Amino acid sequence: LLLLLLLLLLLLLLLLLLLLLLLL
Amino acid sequence: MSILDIAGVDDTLQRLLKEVWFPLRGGEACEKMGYRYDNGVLLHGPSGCGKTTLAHAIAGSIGVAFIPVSAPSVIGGTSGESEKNIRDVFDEAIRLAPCLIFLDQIDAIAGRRESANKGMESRIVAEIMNGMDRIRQNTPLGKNVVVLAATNRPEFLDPAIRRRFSVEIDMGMPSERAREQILRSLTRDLINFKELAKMTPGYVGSDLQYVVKAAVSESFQAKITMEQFRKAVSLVQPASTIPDTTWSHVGALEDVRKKLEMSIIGPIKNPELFTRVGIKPAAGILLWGPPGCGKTLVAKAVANESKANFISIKGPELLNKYVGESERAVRQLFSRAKSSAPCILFFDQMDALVPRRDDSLSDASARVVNTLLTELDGVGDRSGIYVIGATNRPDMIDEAIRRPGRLGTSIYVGLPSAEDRVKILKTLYRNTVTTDADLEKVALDLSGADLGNLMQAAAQACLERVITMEDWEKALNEVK
Amino acid sequence: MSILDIAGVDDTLQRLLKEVWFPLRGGEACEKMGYRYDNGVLLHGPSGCGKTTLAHAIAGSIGVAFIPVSAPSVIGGTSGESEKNIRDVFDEAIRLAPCLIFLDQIDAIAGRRESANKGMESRIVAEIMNGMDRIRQNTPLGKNVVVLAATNRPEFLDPAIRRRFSVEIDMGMPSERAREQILRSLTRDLSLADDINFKELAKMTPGYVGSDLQYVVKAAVSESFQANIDSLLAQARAKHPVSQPQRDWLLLEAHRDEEVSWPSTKITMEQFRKAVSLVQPASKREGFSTIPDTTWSHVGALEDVRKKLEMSIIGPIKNPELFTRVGIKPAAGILLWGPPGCGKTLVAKAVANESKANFISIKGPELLNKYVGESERAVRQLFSRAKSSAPCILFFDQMDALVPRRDDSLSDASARVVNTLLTELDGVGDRSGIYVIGATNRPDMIDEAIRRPGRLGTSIYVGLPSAEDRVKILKTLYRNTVTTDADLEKVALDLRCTGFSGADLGNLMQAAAQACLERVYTQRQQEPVITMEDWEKALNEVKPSVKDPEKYMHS
Amino acid sequence: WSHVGALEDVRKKLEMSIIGPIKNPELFTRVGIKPAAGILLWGPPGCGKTLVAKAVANESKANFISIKGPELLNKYVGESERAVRQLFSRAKSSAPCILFFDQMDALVPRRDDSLSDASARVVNTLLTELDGVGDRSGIYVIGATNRPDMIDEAIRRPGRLGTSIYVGLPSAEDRVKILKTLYRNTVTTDADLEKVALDLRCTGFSGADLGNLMQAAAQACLERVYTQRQQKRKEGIEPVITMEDWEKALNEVKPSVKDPEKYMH
Ligand SMILES: Nc1ncnc2c1ncn2[C@@H]1O[C@H](COP(=O)(O)OP(=O)(O)OP(=O)(O)O)[C@@H](O)[C@H]1O
Ligand SMILES: Nc1ncnc2c1ncn2[C@@H]1O[C@H](COP(=O)(O)OP(=O)(O)OP(=O)(O)O)[C@@H](O)[C@H]1O
Ligand SMILES: Nc1ncnc2c1ncn2[C@@H]1O[C@H](COP(=O)(O)OP(=O)(O)OP(=O)(O)O)[C@@H](O)[C@H]1O
Ligand SMILES: Nc1ncnc2c1ncn2[C@@H]1O[C@H](COP(=O)(O)OP(=O)(O)OP(=O)(O)O)[C@@H](O)[C@H]1O
Ligand SMILES: Nc1ncnc2c1ncn2[C@@H]1O[C@H](COP(=O)(O)OP(=O)(O)O)[C@@H](O)[C@H]1O
Ligand SMILES: [Mg+2]
Ligand SMILES: [Mg+2]
Ligand SMILES: [Mg+2]
Ligand SMILES: [Mg+2]
Repeated sequence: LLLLLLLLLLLLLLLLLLLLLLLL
Repeated sequence: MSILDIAGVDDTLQRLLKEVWFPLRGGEACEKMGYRYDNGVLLHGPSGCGKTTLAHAIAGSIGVAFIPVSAPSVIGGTSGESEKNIRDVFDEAIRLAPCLIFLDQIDAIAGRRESANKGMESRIVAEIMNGMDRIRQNTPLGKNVVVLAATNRPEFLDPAIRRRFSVEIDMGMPSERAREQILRSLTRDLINFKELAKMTPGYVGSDLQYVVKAAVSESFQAKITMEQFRKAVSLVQPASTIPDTTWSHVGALEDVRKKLEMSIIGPIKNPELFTRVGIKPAAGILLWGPPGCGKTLVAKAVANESKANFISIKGPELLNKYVGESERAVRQLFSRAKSSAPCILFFDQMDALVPRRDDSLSDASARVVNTLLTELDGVGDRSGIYVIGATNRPDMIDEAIRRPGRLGTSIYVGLPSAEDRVKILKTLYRNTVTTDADLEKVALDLSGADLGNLMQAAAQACLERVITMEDWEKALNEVK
Repeated sequence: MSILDIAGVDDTLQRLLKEVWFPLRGGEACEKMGYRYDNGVLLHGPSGCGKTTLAHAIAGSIGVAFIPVSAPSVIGGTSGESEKNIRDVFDEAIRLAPCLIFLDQIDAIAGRRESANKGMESRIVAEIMNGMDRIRQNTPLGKNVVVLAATNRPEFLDPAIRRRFSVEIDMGMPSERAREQILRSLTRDLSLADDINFKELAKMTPGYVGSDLQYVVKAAVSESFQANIDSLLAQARAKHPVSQPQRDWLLLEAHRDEEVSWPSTKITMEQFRKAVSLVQPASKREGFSTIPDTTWSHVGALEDVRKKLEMSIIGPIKNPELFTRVGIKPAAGILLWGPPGCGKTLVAKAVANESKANFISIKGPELLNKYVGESERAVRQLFSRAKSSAPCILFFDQMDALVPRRDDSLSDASARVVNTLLTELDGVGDRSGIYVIGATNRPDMIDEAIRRPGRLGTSIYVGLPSAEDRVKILKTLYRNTVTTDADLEKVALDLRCTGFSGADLGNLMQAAAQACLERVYTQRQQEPVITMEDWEKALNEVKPSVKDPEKYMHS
Repeated sequence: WSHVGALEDVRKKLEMSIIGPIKNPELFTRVGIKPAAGILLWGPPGCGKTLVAKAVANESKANFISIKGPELLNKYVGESERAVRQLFSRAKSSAPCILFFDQMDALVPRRDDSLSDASARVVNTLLTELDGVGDRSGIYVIGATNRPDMIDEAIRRPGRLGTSIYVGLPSAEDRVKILKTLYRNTVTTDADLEKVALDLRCTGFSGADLGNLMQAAAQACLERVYTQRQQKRKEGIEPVITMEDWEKALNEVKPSVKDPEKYMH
């Protein structure tokens, strides 16, 4: 049998930083 | 499955007659005029509202090739697998025209490609767009293909995908008539359903199915009797709560009760009687009185008699420190009350929530007031939402809050002076089973919530030492 | 599909005659001058604007070899399979020159290889770049290859691929003249009644795209076939002596296999107007409010306010040409202010209903968000929806909480929201067709830059009704829920109603109706209609709600 | 410039600072003028700051990027400063380019302790882009604001925004030029326009008030047409703004800049 190179997916799921706002 | 298995959607069942039945079954007329009637229908609403069952019931009532597809069933592991699964679904329908494609949970695969940066997910959306265009272009005149889809959050769909559905149907929360029809549709093959319908506000079609199963299950522990449903209703909760506090739980407060029997309780039990005389209910009632007089208890009694849900807010609990979060919490209370109609919104300590918009009130304290002003405009009238204020400082609230059509009418909850104390204590003791003369001198000793705490605190001394009159004098020197 | 199947785009068909037709059907001219006229055209615009139908209409019109390619169809499983499918497309076009390649939804496979970081995705982009270079160098100088691509997101394309399209054609939302042409092409093989006026249909579909107008024709066709369905249900009911809709499904199910013929009908102009209301355009699926049921019959008096709103908003919306001749911009900004309960929201929900335009209502500080730039982005997105669905009415209820005056102590989270609205109302970008209504009790708390001509230049005062004004309001309130008319004047003119707003009169009527129920119950335990004695009961237990009118009259 | 009436002083400053060096940079290079300008237009609202910055963007015939206040702000940590850096990359690559910041006080607030940390990074990003290590030659920056004192003092220095041009309320003579400009670009003669613009009822009117005055005159024309059309159609026209219509507008329109000295400082 021949072994083949296949393209697949990934999960990744990076986490991003955020900026907030405050009251007086 | 059959048509009878789905009920309370009379509007939906008649709209889909000209949109699903006609393009499929009545395809002979389209060929005469040469018009490709390839239609796309999207069903959206709260979870457990019969979206899945409606598609299957209509599938068998037409008699065409039905292709039931779920979105997770097409996602693959390799690159071209996921797109070819969707491509095969639309290619099969063209060969099987007329056909009825049903893409259940379509929001799983048809999400917005803006946020979705994944390559496969973007190509999934583009594959559905190409598929629906082939149906519109590569079918015979006499054979049309109708695409059905269901999603709990239609806004999550891509706008390019969503525009391809000409018809959107909002199968929302069932009403009292709808829930009455739903009960008659599940128990037909086995009773005053009006009482059952009105005692279950906010229930969905799936929740009413558990109640039917609970009554059937409870009928086999020993034909189903009416009293079994009442027990079964309390067993299954919807996926807020009607209070269990009756007016028997409330001592005195007759003048206060009379006003509420015409302002709130009145136009709920008999909506038509108050409709004929033109009594349009306002947003609600402002209860003002000293703390500890059972203002929260009175509101719970009103909801219990009216058989409406109860939501309570403690006041400064909503005040967030972020910009739009203090106002969003208020706007979220009225969003849940709309889905729980009829419901009663109770604002305890509302003086610190909506003060007067003076010339010096900063800005954060003024956005919350303007949030309630625009939210009380969708309260009452023909919505089922009722708002009850509660404050010991009624003159510290903004004038616009207390105008007619808003919480304008003011009701004073009186402090127990001489005989109210006696009535309250007897009511409290009736739920913890001495005579009644002994219960008088305890309450006649020289507020309203103090007596409730006094009774249970006096019960602690009984446990340390059956409740006797001689155990109350010792507790009168340590309860304030 | 054909050229007739695409309509409403005359500039696009004019450009494409020398950029797609000439390179393909003018091969001899290019060879004479020895110039390789290989072109690349990128169509883009809102979804449903006839990008795919335009490509296939041109493909069948030109009559050259056509290679329609859908972007997801290229992707394969193994490593080199995906790139070889692209390589096969461009090599086939070179072999079939002159040829026209249509890459539909190219943004699916031509995304930015910077952000879309993978191994196949980068090689797919590099293969299209290599492919689009072979066509303009391997063709034998006499036959040209034109690449057509369509995408809803031209900004998602990789700049190396976007730059290879010499022509970008933007197909925006159709205008009134274009919408009429689209309807005529859609209603071309159908049978119509001579009463149908396409000008009326075009003017009643403000924010409709070519796909939306198709649904109107689709809904109108089913409307004309309803008479052959109700008559067919009557035939089914003749054999069988559960609700009404469920009976229809079961009766048709019980027949199903029965074959009947539908007589041919003609779509009526009345049916078209019904179809337009049924069809919700894709631009109004999200962000738009429902048209209020309030009408001018619900508003008593306020003739001065009604005249200003009719001239400033209702007028130009219904007669844009009349107001354009005198030179009035199709955009108005109105600020309604006064003491609470005097009818600001009511008179603003009647303009939104009696103008037949689109309506968006903002509930105070509804657009504010805790994240940086999200509060301002909602405002910018708000005016994008209101512009694509023009004419549109933006109603800012309790607006003083959204645009406070930029003092030296207004912080910066709320000062940036004001500056966003300053540019949206009157900046560089056009906002014609957007009419803004603001209602507030504290107009002095609104920034002065907001209250200037071009943003909210017109201020209308809605104050406490006069003695003769309360007569009109009380009659209006009473007639909408059903005493006579002579007693209503007596009740309204009573001095115990001094200072009563329009909300107090509604409270007076509610209080008078409650006294009727008390009277009925007494006359029952020993047909409820409000009597004159009931009114006098409410004339003592009802006090005005605006205790200090001077607090709002001076602003 | 045909849409801009009066403002001759402002027009001359903008031609020497932006339009001049763009069209013939060879002449300005010999005297030693860098191919980059920073202009801050400020004054009371409605007096023509955005209008005059759209004529410069059009008369200079250069590339144009317009920023609508705090349009570049993003919720993520680095994405708002990255937008500013990307803004000057496109402008530099397509020089000459005109960057217009409308209502700029919301993008460069004065840096204080009470200022948000996230909004202080955007200010410092613009400080380096306008005048830092890298060169911005061929980039001309125009800022328009009502509150020049709320802009960071480092931004308002030569090399970033060197010159401040005050666009204030028109004078009595200037209101004649503005009213004629507004009228002739939207179609009474010119003798009546001088009387209307010089009327004492037009005291304190800005450019937006004169445009509002003309709109109120057109609405008075339509009311006159409406009433007369019914009378001459039931019992028994041309909509043109007459001098009697201007009288109704003068008694209806009030000035909008109620405190001119609040912005004149
Ligand atoms: N209106 C209704 N009439 C009759 N039965 C109903 C109705 N609504 C729900 N049901 C019943 O309750 C259950 C609802 O399940 P269903 O799968 O149909 O819900 P859904 O709307 O698709 O939501 P989800 O996908 O979240 O489950 C079924 O057993 C269905 O028979
Ligand atoms: N100008 C037009 N003339 C005639 N029909 C039109 C026109 N514009 C759109 N349509 C019709 O509306 C639909 C548009 O679908 P089409 O595939 O052409 O949209 P699109 O621009 O490719 O958008 P998408 O990117 O979402 O596929 C078709 O049914 C087409 O017949
Ligand atoms: N002029 C009027 N004609 C008829 N009904 C009126 C009038 N004014 C008030 N009402 C009645 O009283 C109600 C007052 O509510 P409305 O929203 O119009 O007040 P408002 O002017 O917006 O004040 P607020 O600032 O308190 O919201 C109306 O909904 C209507 O029932
Ligand atoms: N000098 C002028 N000549 C001609 N028309 C003018 C002049 N000044 C103002 N206008 C008119 O009034 C409008 C005022 O809008 P403009 O954008 O110029 O105000 P602004 O100075 O930017 O003030 P703001 O700070 O409120 O944005 C112009 O669009 C134009 O119609
Ligand atoms: N009139 C009354 N009748 C019966 N119970 C009362 C009465 N007044 C007060 N109580 C008791 O006092 C308690 C008060 O609780 P709650 O109403 O939540 O607080 P507050 O009275 O401060 O609003 C209740 O649990 C209730 O049992
Ligand atoms: Mg389901
Ligand atoms: Mg398309
Ligand atoms: Mg209002
Ligand atoms: Mg400006």
